[PDB]
Amino acid sequence: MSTLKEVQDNITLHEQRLVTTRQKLKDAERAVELDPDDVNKSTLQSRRAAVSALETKLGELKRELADLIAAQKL
Repeated sequence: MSTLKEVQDNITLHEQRLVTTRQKLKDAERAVELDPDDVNKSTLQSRRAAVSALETKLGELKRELADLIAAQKL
C-alpha cells in the first residue's frame, strides 16, 4: 500500500501547517487588538486567509482519502 499511505501523509503535512498557521493567526489577532494600524490589519487579513484555505484543502484531502478507501473496497 503506497497510494492510501501517501494521501494520509499529505493530510498529516497540512495538519502540521494548520497548527502553525492558526498560531500566527492568534498572533495577528492579538496585534490588531492592541494596535489596529493598517499594516496590522492587512497581516490579520492574510493569516485569516491562509487558515481558511488550509482548512478548505484539508477537507478536500480527507474527502479524497475516504473515496479512495471506498473505491478500493468496491
